[PDB]
Amino acid sequence: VRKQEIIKVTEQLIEAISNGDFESYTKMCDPGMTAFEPEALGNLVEGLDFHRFYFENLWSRNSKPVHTTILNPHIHLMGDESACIAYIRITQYLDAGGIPRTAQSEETRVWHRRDGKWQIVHFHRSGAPSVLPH
Amino acid sequence: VRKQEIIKVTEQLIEAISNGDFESYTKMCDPGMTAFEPEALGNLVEGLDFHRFYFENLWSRNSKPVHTTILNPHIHLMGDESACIAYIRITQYLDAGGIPRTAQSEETRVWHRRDGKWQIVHFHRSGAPSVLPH
Amino acid sequence: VRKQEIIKVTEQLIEAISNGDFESYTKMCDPGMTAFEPEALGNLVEGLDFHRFYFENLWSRNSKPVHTTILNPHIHLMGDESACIAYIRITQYLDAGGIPRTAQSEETRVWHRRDGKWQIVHFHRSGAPSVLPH
Amino acid sequence: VRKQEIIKVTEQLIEAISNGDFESYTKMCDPGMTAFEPEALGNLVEGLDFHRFYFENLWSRNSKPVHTTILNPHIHLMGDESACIAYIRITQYLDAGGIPRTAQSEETRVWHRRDGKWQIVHFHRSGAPSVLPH
Amino acid sequence: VRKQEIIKVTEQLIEAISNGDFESYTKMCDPGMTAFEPEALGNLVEGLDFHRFYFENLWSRNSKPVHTTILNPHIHLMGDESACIAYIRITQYLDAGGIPRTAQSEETRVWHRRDGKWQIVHFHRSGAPSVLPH
Amino acid sequence: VRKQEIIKVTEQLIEAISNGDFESYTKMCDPGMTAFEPEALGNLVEGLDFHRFYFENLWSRNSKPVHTTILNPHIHLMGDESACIAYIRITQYLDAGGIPRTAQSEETRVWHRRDGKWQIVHFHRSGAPSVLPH
Amino acid sequence: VRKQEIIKVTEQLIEAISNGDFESYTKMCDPGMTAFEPEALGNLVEGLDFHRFYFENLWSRNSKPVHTTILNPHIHLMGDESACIAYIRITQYLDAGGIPRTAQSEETRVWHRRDGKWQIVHFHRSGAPSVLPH
Amino acid sequence: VRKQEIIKVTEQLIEAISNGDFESYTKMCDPGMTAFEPEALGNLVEGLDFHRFYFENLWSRNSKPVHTTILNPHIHLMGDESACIAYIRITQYLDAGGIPRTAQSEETRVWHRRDGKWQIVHFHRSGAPSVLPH
Amino acid sequence: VRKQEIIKVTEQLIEAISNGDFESYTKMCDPGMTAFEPEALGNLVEGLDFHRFYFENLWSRNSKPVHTTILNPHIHLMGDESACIAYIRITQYLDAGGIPRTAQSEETRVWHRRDGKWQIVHFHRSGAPSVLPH
Amino acid sequence: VRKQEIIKVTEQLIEAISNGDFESYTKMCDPGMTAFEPEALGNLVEGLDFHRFYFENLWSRNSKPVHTTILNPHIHLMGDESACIAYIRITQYLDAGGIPRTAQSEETRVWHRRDGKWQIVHFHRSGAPSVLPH
Amino acid sequence: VRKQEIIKVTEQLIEAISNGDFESYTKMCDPGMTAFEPEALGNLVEGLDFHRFYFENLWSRNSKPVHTTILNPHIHLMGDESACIAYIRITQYLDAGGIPRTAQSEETRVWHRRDGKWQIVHFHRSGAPSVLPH
Amino acid sequence: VRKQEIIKVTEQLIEAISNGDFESYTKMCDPGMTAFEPEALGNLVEGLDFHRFYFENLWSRNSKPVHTTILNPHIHLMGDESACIAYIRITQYLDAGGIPRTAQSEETRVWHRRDGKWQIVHFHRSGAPSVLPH
Amino acid sequence: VRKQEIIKVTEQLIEAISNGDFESYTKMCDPGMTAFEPEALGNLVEGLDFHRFYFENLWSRNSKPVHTTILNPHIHLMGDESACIAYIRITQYLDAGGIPRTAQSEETRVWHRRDGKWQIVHFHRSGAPSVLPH
Amino acid sequence: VRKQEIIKVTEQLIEAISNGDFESYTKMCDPGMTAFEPEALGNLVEGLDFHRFYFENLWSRNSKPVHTTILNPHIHLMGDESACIAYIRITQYLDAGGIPRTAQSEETRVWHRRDGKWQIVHFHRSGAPSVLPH
Repeated sequence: VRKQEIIKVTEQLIEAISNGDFESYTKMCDPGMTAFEPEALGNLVEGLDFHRFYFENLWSRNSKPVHTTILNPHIHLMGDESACIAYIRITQYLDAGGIPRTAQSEETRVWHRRDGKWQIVHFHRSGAPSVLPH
Repeated sequence: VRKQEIIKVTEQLIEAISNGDFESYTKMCDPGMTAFEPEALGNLVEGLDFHRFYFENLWSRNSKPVHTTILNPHIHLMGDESACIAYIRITQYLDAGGIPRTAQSEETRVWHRRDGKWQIVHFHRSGAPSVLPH
Repeated sequence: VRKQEIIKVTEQLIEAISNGDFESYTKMCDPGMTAFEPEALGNLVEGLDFHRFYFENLWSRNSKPVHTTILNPHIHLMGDESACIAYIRITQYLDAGGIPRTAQSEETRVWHRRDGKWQIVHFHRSGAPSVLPH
Repeated sequence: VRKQEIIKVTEQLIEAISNGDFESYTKMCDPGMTAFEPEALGNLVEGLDFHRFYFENLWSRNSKPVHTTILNPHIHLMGDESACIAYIRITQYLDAGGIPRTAQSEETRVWHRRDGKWQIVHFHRSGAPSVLPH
Repeated sequence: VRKQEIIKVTEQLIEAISNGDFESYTKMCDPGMTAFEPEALGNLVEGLDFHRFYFENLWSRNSKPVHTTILNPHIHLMGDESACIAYIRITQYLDAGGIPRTAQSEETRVWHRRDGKWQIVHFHRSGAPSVLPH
Repeated sequence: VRKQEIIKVTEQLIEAISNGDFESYTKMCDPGMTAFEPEALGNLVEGLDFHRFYFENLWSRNSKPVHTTILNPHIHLMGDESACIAYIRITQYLDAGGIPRTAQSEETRVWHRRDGKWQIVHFHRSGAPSVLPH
Repeated sequence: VRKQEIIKVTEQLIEAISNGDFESYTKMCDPGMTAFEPEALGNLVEGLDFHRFYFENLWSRNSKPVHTTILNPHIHLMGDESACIAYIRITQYLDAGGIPRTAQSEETRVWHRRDGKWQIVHFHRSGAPSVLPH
Repeated sequence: VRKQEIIKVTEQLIEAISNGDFESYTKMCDPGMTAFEPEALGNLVEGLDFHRFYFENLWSRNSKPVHTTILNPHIHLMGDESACIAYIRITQYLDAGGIPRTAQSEETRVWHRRDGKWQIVHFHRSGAPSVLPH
Repeated sequence: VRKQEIIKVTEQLIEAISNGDFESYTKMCDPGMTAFEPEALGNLVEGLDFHRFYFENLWSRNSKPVHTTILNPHIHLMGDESACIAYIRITQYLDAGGIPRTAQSEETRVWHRRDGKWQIVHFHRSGAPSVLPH
Repeated sequence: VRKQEIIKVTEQLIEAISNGDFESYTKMCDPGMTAFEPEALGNLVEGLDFHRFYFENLWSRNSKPVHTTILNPHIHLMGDESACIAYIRITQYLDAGGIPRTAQSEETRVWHRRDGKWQIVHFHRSGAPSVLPH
Repeated sequence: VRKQEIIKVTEQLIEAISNGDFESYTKMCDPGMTAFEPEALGNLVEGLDFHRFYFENLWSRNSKPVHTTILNPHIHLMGDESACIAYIRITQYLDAGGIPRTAQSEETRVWHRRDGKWQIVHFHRSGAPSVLPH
Repeated sequence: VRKQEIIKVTEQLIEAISNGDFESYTKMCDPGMTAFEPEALGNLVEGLDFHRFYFENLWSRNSKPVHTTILNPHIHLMGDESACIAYIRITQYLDAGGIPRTAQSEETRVWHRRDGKWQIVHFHRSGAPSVLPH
Repeated sequence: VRKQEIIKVTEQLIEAISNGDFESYTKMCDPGMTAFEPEALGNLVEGLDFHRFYFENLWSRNSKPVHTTILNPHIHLMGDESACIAYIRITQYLDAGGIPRTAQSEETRVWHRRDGKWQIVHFHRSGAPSVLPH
Repeated sequence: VRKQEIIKVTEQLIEAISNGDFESYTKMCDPGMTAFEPEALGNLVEGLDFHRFYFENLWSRNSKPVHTTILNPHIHLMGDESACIAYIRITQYLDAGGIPRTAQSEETRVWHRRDGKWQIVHFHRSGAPSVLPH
């Protein structure tokens, strides 16, 4: 039972990023959230304003065909408040010539249930950048 | 107070890996532990036998000078059972010519307190491989 | 006799992919079907939605001249329910300049007769990508 | 229950190849077995004499440290006689300088139970060659 | 005397290919004819449908200036039914800029007299592709 | 029946070349035999003295492990006197470091039965040189 | 308390440069200010006229989207008159194709409180040039 | 007068580093000292243990000929407690072949007079690494 | 005296080729004439139809400025019927941009006086192709 | 009949060069003989002293295995005194590692019968240098 | 006092070159003036006509934004008639895309006071050419 | 005195070439004049028709700005009839983009006074081609 | 007369550097002497201690054959106290293999007669480094 | 008659250089002789001391096999005192591996008969350096 709720909230977050829905994304993140990812050049960023730039300059503007597969999700439940999920992410997208391409990333998300709502406190991404290559 | 215990157990684990102490490392890991790192080629590994190969073929054999700095540790406490730590790791080492070199990695470790003992349930590494370049 | 039916259903499937007929392709695949191929970046995919992207963005749209040769089909029959076919596939196609090109792949398909109908349960491709190079 | 027997016989075969035990390997293969793999240059080979060359010139001679991980095995059972297994294979080995390296392959094996004994009738490999790179 | 008839029928076939006359080419080939050539990627093709693609997409459409020289034809007569011819082929053609170019191939053709008519049963080409380079 | 004799005499010839047995090779060739192959630089050679150089400087001297596979032999019988065989040839050999390698060639041989004995009148090779690469 | 005023005046200066406000920048700099940065080719520049060129030819003209993050500011207070700040600077900007990019620099600023107003007496920059790459 | 004391203590520190005198270097640094330099990979380091590695593995061991020139020192005095110095540094050294080479760096040092003794609170280096290139 | 007639007829032939006068060129060549030159790819051509292609596709069409110098002609007279001439040829021409270029070739021509008229029986060219480079 | 004498004297000359027999070579050349070949850098040489250097520094010293094939000799007879021969030359030789190699050249020789003896008055070579590549 | 007059006349000359004022430049140069600079290809030029070409083809025509900094001028006074000045020159300019660039040169000027007027008798430039790179 | 006349006639000749005045150039050259220069590909040319091509296709057509400097002329007088001059030549010219460029050549001219008029009998050029590079 | 004394003292200085005679070099330099040269990386050095390193590590140790030519010395005399000399310098030397090499530099030296003795106050070098290349 | 004496004295000089006979070379040169050649880097040298370095470090020491051909000497006689010779020079030599090589240069020599003896007043060389390449 309880592992399916961590998959559900993770798929909802990946959908909100894909739509460019920064309002829904802001409800799902902790305000003190930290991140490691390729765009931050090896630094640990904190809060949502680093991410807001990609929403305002890509995700809110973009309307191209994109598809995401979550492969082999492994979930750790750590009492009733706390969870971790690790998965491989495959992205299919059309390039600047309109040709299909595939990208892979490795992703970790750490979730805490605050006031009865699940929120991300940390995430780590490796492999392909979130800004897709052309 | 409680954030210092997560720093302590993380430094003890980094020391056990550096010494090649697979017995102490086995006490600090959960048997169901998962990992993402450069040596696994983008796959999620599970359990300790993938790591045992680097202990038996490098860390247990090695006696060269190496130094580690943990930069900017950020810690999330998620109730009394559960914690996450994220940091930048700098490694100083001598190359095959005896010349000093520096490497950087980005690291996340997820800790759960099981039967009163802290253990790693998941980790994620990016940047430099653990097998240092020459 | 029975080896010719495995050749027949394999040629019908290659024709449905070539036409972009995702409805006919969906009748010939098991819903739990797995695949290895160049577009999946070394991962094992499951179900039909990874493939649906190439139907919707290429095969359903495409009208260029293409020809396929099946070379040296070897067939194993494993009782009355189960079969395997292995072959070399040659594809002739026109490039973006309108010049003829040739590509080669190596293909395995595993068939099970469910409710009296043959369906693919697994496939593996090597060599040329299915998205043809220009 | 029955999926564990396909994992067992697959691990026993990978062990016999790793030991250079061509006698045990010959008991586990069908005499009419076919294969696709990187060493055959894109051709379909048949019978055991192509493989005998790597046993006699490497596997029977070799004594270096090597470790294998089978990741995410997916199994199809197709009546009581017939089975297919698909997995990712990770190999850890020491290079010519004595440094640890990792390789990945994608593997399919098709099994038939003949006279009460499981035997391979076909296999397909992609990614890293079986002769490990240095 | 009899060697001149093998030269005659060989020059008539090279003319029919050059004109894009697939009807005349089909009269001169055996329906079971095999071939080795650069376009088949190192495979042995059988029958006429692999060749039909180059007639329909180039030879039937093309009207550029092209000239062919047969150099040093050597002929073996093997009773009254059977003959082999081996020669060097030089092709002069205009490139995409309208500049003259030269290409060389090495060619073997095996002829059998069936029902009083000479037909090709096998051919082998090396050197320049039949689709001329630009 | 009669196709097996063309396979037999072809395997005996490949064995005589592999042993460096120029006496047995001279019995199997016509004295007027012609050839196309990579070592002749695109020229048609005639008689046995071009080949004698590789017997005297390699095949008669060599004792390294080598294995040959004949893949997919296609045979044309052209009355009772005359035959043609076409096949793919795979060669496994050890390099100068003692590492296994694989090479591929495409081969045609034309046979005539003179005084009741089969002899080669022409041959054509493509792909890998007969002098194996290191 | 007092470290927050050094962060405030540093963020105000970074804002004035980003706006192209050379009048506000001139109020915040000492007239005898020195600098090390990538644009000065390894030389120590003095006064404001070297910087005036980038205001007049870029910052006063530019209206593209740009965002700045100050990471890990460390501050030394050296009596009541004098302060030093060191930080990592991340810049997000759109390239000439309109694609998001990230740059990193390392920055030191030395502040003196003259007539009750904080002013920069020296600065040093490393990493990315201030003129952003495209 | 007072600018000459900042030159004096800066030359004494450069001499202590050149000798490998970590005891004298430890007297001249603040225990909370921060640094930016090429060996730290773009990170801000704090305290003396990162630097101790180059003393123990190079400067304490080294006895080769080296010469240093300080070019164009500019000094800011900021009350009686606090000073900043900026200069270009030229290093002459013999390479691994015994040939003279030259390197350049740009350096800033921030000094505070604590308990009547001048100590470094921050430093920033650019250009050549401190570990000299060969 | 007699050496000047071999120079005369050689200059007349070079003029006829330069004009694209295939009728005059056909009067000066023997019908059985052989040639070695760069366009024939290392083969010996015979008769005039290989050369006719360059007359019909370049020399008859071309009207650009071209100049030829014959340097150091050496002549052998071999009785009253037979002569050989060897010379260096310099060609000045305008490229596709209208810029002057120079090319060099080495040329041999063998002349026989048949029915009182001098005709070329063989020629050999080296260096620059006759189709000038751009 | 008479064409066989031009082949004979040409094979005798190629043998004398291969042996390093400069005395026999001097009997077969005219003292006024001219040559074009790769070693003369595009110049026309005259007399025997340019060639004497390769006899004295290679051909007289050399004892390695070498074999020569004359392919497709074409001969022009020009009265009773004068002849020309043109052929392709294939050379088989062992390299510095002892591995067989092949080279090709194109050759013309002009012969005059002086005092009843055939002598070379001119020669022209193209393709491979006479000093064989390693 | 007297060093400021050498700075003044040097800045006036750099201004006259920047304006393309060849009349003012001619008043400031000796008619026998010599120069070393990158445009003269390592030669010593004499008089003003080599320089006149850059005035007439660039400096008199140019109207782009350019800025010059003189860094660290060192002056030698050698009696009342004679002076030398040495400095580093930084040039800021816009490229062909309108992007700011920086160049560095090293400059020496030798001045003599003739009839009460300072004039250049020699100059030497190194580093960046005077014709700025794009 | 007499050395100035050799400079005068040399400058007049360089002017006539620069103007494209082939009539004046023809008065200043001996009809038997020889030359070495980069355009002749290492050959010695004789007479004026090789040079006429550059007059007719460049110098007579050209109107771009060009300037020539003669550096360090050394003159040998060899009785009253004969002189030699050697100098370095610098050419300033505008490229195809309108940017100033510089070229260098080394030049020798040999003069003979025939019927009271100085004429060139030989010249030699090295370095830059006379056809200026773009 | 007076120009020969500037040549004399310049040749004596070049000799003292070539011998490694730092005592004689110190007598000929002003203690406040400045320099521009390739070894100083584009900086202006002052005094003799930068140069002392090349005396102590090369010139005092070296005994290889070296020869220097001064080409085209131009001298300006600026009253009775002051002189400037400009020349091209050619250096011939043996490389690490013992092969002759040539290098070129452009040099300026400024001389002042202090207390009746000529001394260098400034020098500038371009082209080849003083540390000769191998 | 008189042209043969210029060939004689030119061959004697080439022999004296080849022997390393600097005494004989000094008798044949004018003391004021000038030269252009590849070793002088595009400068005009004067007198014999530049050349003395190659005699003392190569020609006097060397004993390897070398051969020289003078091709196509053209001679101008300019009264009874003065002559010019121009020729192509071919050099055959053994490389560092003992393999024959060929080099080409273009050479001009200007001769004056002083006190009844011919002496070189100027020479110019192009193409291959005199120090032969390996």
